[PDB]
Amino acid sequence: GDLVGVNKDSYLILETLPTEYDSRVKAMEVDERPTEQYSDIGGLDKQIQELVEAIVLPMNHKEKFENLGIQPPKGVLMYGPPGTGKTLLARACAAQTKATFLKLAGPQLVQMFIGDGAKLVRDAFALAKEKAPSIIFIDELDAIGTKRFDSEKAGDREVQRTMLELLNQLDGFQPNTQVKVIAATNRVDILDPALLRSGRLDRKIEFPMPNEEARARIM
Amino acid sequence: IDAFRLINANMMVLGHEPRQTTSNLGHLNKPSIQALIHGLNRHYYSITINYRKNELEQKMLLNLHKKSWMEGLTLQDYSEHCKHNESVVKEMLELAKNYNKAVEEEDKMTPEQLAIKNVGKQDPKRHLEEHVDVLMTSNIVQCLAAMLDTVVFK
Amino acid sequence: TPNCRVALRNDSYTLHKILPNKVDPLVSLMMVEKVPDSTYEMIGGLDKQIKEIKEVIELPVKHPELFEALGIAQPKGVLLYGPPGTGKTLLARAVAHHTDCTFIRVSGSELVQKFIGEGARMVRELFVMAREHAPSIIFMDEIDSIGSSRLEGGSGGDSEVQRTMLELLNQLDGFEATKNIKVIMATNRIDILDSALLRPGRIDRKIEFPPPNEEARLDILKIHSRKMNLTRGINLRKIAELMPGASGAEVKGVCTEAGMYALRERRVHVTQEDFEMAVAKVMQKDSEKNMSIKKLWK
Amino acid sequence: DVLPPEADSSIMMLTSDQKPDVMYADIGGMDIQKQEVREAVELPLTHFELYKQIGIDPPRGVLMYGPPGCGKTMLAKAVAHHTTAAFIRVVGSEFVQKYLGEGPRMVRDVFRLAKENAPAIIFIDEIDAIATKRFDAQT
Amino acid sequence: ESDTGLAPPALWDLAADKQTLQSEQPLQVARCTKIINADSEDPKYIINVKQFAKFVVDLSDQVAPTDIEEGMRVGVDRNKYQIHIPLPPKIDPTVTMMQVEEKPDVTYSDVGGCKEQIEKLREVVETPLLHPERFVNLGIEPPKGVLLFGPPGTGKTLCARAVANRTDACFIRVIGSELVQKYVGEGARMVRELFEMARTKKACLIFFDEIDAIGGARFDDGAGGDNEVQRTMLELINQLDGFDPRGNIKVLMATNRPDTLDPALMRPGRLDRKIEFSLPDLEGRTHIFKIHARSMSVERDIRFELLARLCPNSTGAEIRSVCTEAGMFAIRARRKIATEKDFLEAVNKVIKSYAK
Amino acid sequence: KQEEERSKVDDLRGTPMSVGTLEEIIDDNHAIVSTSVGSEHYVSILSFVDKDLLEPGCSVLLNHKVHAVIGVLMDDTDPLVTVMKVEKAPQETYADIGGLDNQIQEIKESVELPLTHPEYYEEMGIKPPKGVILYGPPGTGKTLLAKAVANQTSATFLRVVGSELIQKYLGDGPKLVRELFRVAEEHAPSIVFIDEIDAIGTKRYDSNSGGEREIQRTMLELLNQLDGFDSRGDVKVIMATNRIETLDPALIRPGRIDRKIEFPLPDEKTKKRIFQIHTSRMTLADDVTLDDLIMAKDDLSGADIKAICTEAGLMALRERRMKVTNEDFKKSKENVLYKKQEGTPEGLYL
Amino acid sequence: SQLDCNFLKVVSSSIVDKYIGESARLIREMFNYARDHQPCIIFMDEIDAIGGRRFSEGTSADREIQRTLMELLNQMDGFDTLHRVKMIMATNRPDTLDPAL
Ligand SMILES: Nc1ncnc2c1ncn2[C@@H]1O[C@H](COP(=O)(O)OP(=O)(O)OP(=O)(O)O)[C@@H](O)[C@H]1O
Ligand SMILES: Nc1ncnc2c1ncn2[C@@H]1O[C@H](COP(=O)(O)OP(=O)(O)OP(=O)(O)O)[C@@H](O)[C@H]1O
Ligand SMILES: Nc1ncnc2c1ncn2[C@@H]1O[C@H](COP(=O)(O)OP(=O)(O)O)[C@@H](O)[C@H]1O
Repeated sequence: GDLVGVNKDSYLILETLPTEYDSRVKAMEVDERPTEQYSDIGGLDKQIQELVEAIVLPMNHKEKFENLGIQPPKGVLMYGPPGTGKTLLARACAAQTKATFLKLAGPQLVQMFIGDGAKLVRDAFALAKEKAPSIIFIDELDAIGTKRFDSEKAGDREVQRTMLELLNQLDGFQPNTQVKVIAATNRVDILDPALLRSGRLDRKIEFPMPNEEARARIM
Repeated sequence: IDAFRLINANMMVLGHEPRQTTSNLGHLNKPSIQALIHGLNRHYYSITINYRKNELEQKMLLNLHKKSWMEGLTLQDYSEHCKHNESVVKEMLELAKNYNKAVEEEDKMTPEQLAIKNVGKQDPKRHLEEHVDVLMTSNIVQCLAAMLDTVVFK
Repeated sequence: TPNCRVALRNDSYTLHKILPNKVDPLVSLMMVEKVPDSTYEMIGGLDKQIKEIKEVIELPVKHPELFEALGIAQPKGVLLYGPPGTGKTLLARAVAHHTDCTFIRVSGSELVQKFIGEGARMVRELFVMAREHAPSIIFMDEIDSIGSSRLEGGSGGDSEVQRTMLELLNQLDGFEATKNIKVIMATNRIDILDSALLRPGRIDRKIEFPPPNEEARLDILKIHSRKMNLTRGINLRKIAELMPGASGAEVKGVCTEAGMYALRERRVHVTQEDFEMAVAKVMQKDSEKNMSIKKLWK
Repeated sequence: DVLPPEADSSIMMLTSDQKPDVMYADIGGMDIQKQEVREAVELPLTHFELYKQIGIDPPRGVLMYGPPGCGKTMLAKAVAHHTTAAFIRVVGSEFVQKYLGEGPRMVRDVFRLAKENAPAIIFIDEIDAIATKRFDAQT
Repeated sequence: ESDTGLAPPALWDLAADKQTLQSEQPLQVARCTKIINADSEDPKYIINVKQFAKFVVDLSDQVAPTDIEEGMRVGVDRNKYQIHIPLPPKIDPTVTMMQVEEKPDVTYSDVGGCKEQIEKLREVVETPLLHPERFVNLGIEPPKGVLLFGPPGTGKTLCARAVANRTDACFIRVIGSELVQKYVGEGARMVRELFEMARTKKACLIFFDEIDAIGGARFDDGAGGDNEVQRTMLELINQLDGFDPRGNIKVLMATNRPDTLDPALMRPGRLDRKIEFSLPDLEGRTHIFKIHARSMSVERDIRFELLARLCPNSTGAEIRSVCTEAGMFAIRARRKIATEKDFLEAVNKVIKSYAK
Repeated sequence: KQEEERSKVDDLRGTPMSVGTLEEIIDDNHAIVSTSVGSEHYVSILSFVDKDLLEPGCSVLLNHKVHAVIGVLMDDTDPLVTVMKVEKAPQETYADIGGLDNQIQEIKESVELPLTHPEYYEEMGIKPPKGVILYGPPGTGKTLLAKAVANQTSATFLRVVGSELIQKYLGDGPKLVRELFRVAEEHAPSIVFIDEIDAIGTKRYDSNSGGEREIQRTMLELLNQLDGFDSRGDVKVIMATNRIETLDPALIRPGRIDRKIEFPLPDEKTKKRIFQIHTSRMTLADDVTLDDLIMAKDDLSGADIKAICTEAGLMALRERRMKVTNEDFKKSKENVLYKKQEGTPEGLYL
Repeated sequence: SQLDCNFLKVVSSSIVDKYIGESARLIREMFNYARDHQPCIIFMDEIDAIGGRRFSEGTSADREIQRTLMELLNQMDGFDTLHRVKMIMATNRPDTLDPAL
């Protein structure tokens, strides 16, 4: 599967040619995350710490978690009412761990032909574990997270594979302790309990309604 | 193999290849369509090449390439030899039956035009005596080499 | 010269020689060359469909001065249709037999060719061969796939075989109204193919094929029982009376099953009862008899 | 040179590895259905004089059906064991390709193979992939 | 006979003796390709033919490795495939063809009734151009881009022209489909050319009309073999920020569909303010009737309130259509003026045929 | 013996001349061309090539050594702008059709009135309409009505079927639109009649493949040059399809087309003329009774009437006669008309 | 991990494509590697995606997956003899499949 440089006459392998791919995940690579100060967030400081306890200490103390006898998790879920910081939190924490943020929208996965999301998901998870200990964020997986065993038109065929090819990529067969997933929704019960259990996303981060004291802090 | 030689571009008013006292130039090659398209004759010209053959080279090349001493008196032992005299009889028989089929047929309405517009180049005497000649010469060479070694070896 | 192929030199690109005969690759499908396969009297019962076809094909050929004397033009377009396949090939092969005229059969599934353009170019290359022999008839077999409907292009209904249907409709009458060319199209399902070639500007004869009647079913039975071995004391009408809306081909199935029953007994004779169990084998339908499906609705 | 005719277009014969490897008497229980196919396929092949005498014209083909696991492929193997034809079998969903025209051309390649060759036997396993009733090709 | 490109000898007779021989053996033949990518400090350029293969070749010493970017038609050798002098697509004046800088024939009173958004367009356009004082003293950065959205023909083109004659300096209208080109990487060069040659002159206005075509539509979900709208869209969001350190020139977009919305555009620094247009209540309709009747021969004793009461939901293109249709009723007979009942039929003809 | 300099240049170029394709023209004695395999070359151009007719979209002559532009080539007999012009006259003027006089004043005021009497528009300053849509049930009166109005005109007329604009050379589509509208502009204010426009315009889908984009760009450039708004010179365009709901919406919206004429149903009034029109050019004997055929059958078009008269002519020639009797008409009425009679609620509604 | 020779892991969701016959080509390509190499295990996860029940007129996208499924039913157990090959299927919805599977 390698794109080696070949002589035009002898047909000799001499070059390596670093092997690019489709432009779509290239368009998904978002670098240069601006440093957002955590104090911009009001009233949600417990969830900030529980996130920093979840991800940053696995990034720093790589050998504290190995001699103790445990494994750091790799699945964190944010949920709550839409507009409470689902897109204000982890991209404020992606700004200090220098680990190459990589977004993933929900409805971009749904394409017109069949078997497009199964290519597009796997190649996105390919490129991250090709790289350094990167961070994959998925935004609105409520779109591709159906409530399965239901064969009803038209969302009965195109979603469940892309749902699965996600799921079999997360834990799957081989261990994927190279890249962390901080995927977030705004809805819980519409999900089917397939990836919804532990192993995958288990750190349930509820977002409460901002208080009077939280909103006055934010203003 | 061909060699060539460039003519100058100053002889544009005079015809190229200034031949004077020779008539061998019509020989040894004529300029083909794949040659006169690129540069002949307006850029370069062709030249004749002969082969410097002599003695002290030619007979010693033949006597070491196409020559065998021990091979000219072998016997090619008769497991496959008389076996080769059996696969050829059958196909010759079928050609003989096919030769039988045409000779008994004998179209005799406009024969000379029917014969010339309907040729096959395999029936009459093409496949009839070709293999027959080959089987005849082989056993003669084989038996004569068999008889000579019986005369020689005791 | 129109459609004149020439020999070109491959080095200087100069002319070499005017070439012989015109563009006709793959004429192995064309020019069937074998005249006897079947006679005329082995059809029976469908004589009206026979007389219409004979005097819509052989009459424009053998006496064109009659049609050139009234003032109207001669027909060239024939459509045959019958859903179970009754007289859809036999009537074709018979008229292909006693005509002394060139017969070209092309199934409507061959022109598809792998990449673009090639499947389109041989359309016109056929008709120029068809006009090359003016006494000729082209037969089309199962024009149902190529010729269905002009759908969208971005969604399904790929516009690749559509160009051939455009070419076929615009060749016979797009440029010049040709002559001595009769076409025959044979398929069922006359609700799913396209209707633009179904206007009376192109096809004049929509000859159908009804299921055979009891007199017709008797006549088909006498065809196939002619070569068998029959025992005396048998009625053939009552066999046809036990076929309520048969399909012509089912007469063969009854003849084979009655033959197969006499085979296992090692007997060259056949009874009336052999056919009675033969028809009852073939009459196996989902509209079961029950006496109550058809009597509650009287 | 001129190549011999039909040196191409598929290679789908069963001679000498691979074999079905089952005897005809292995299937216990089909006293009619084993007897029915054998009348239709093997019996025309040898005893052709019996059909011609009556004028039966032995049948061209045979549809088998029913629930799974009744003995369908197992019968076709023991047919293929005791036969002297070039047994040519094919998966149903095999000859459908990305490029148009490939499917129907492979249909022609199979039939010209078997017709030009010996009195062979063509076996298609499933056709419900490619043989339902037809409607308006919207796609 | 034929032509084969001939002429009478008076202009090419002196050309055809020795200049043809100097255009054969000295003058070479090059080809065009496309450039996929590049490398750093060393060329190692990857070039595709799209018909032959993808080649990894090097540039010649005739050009400098400065302007050779991804996606440029360059000259390719026949033997060594080396990169010769690249070729530009089109030259030169493609900016003046859309920048007429001409006084338009639009009265400021041609939009009446929805004056609230016109004052918003007064503040966003006119005040950072001529009153940049309160922006400095208080401490808010002035906005520099506003998207317009809503029902079609509501007055989008009308209000965008109302600011055009208001200052009369460098108005640039961009057709949304004009940037939809055929070549790979064609508009993104033009977007570079528009942005540089507009920043030379001050007090300039650029309008993007119908950004449903190129301004962030589906970003890349339907075009999976060409990728031109996206590359231009990625380029324009790239050249808008970064290459605008405290500019003066304003850029406005308008859309019909309120769906083609980039959150990266609503990042603060590109697009900040939401201004939509809505339907007239009563009087903004009647004003348009007063607009499209004064230019034609009508009766001076007819009213326009009653007509707008018959039209609950209507746009200015529809109101213009009624006047043309009621125009045609007066032409159907020999009437040289327009009577009220011809307007009444034209209401019933336009509305009660397909709308409701 | 006098012609020398032209003879040398007839001999200067290479002999196996190939045929090229103009793509872009740069005025520095070299440009970019295209071969037949889509391979493109940075070649040059000579001086004798008569640089006046070099248009991107024209054909040229190329070489094998350097492949430079040997000479410009003509259109090589491509009559795609001249054949569609109707030279002769169409069918009968207004007495051919019957019972469509509701729709006649619409097209007469839209076409004849802007040309013959352009004073009603100038009395009030009101512009004429540009486009007219003719839709309705298929084969109703649409082609017959367009020939009826085009017969009564005093300007040139165009007949476009719509399939003769679609080619695959990636430029030929929108070029012939510009080449026709240049012919219509330079010549008299012709009547553009592009029939079957639903094959080119519907629902505006954009795919990634290269089979559909050759339609959309030709459609888009058509709407561009229809509304070019530079100098059109009052060119009247008549567009017609059968259905209307699966069409392009921006061609429907005003500013483009403001005339959407429908062609409704029939009756037993308009039929009797078409029976008389189709039974005029034949040896109609004095023993035929068409009135019994008219009253009996109650749903048929003129294309049905034509199919009756032809089958009546065929039945008379099968029995080896010249004239036609009534019986040939009776059987033709009973034979041909039995192909579509299906679906009626009889005796339910008085 | 233990007693492994040749272990294939199929996700059974990525084996669909936009082209009509390509998924069946993948399956036979998977099984010929299984005959290339002796004893081998084919693990297909989640049969619920590509399995399911046959039914009537069914939105032509679904016709492909039934053809992909019919290819799988034939190749692993059909006319030929699958030898030294074992198959581990694993899912969560065994309720509605093909009963022929
Ligand atoms: N009148 C008849 N006499 C004898 N046999 C008949 C008759 N009608 C039908 N058959 C039998 O029916 C079978 C079908 O042939 P036919 O031409 O009628 O339809 P077909 O062409 O096979 O249908 P399709 O066009 O669907 O293939 C033939 O084997 C034929 O023997
Ligand atoms: N009568 C029988 N005698 C012996 N074995 C049988 C019998 N019937 C079924 N079997 C066993 O059951 C299996 C039946 O499967 P077979 O390969 O015949 O196709 P099927 O399962 O019947 O049809 P399909 O594969 O289409 O579902 C055989 O492998 C065979 O081992
Ligand atoms: N804790 C917070 N403090 C300040 N602003 C917040 C907070 N949570 C959300 N926001 C604001 O919400 C806006 C976007 O809401 P967001 O979380 O993106 O909604 P969603 O993620 O559901 O689309 C941001 O502009 C941000 O300023």
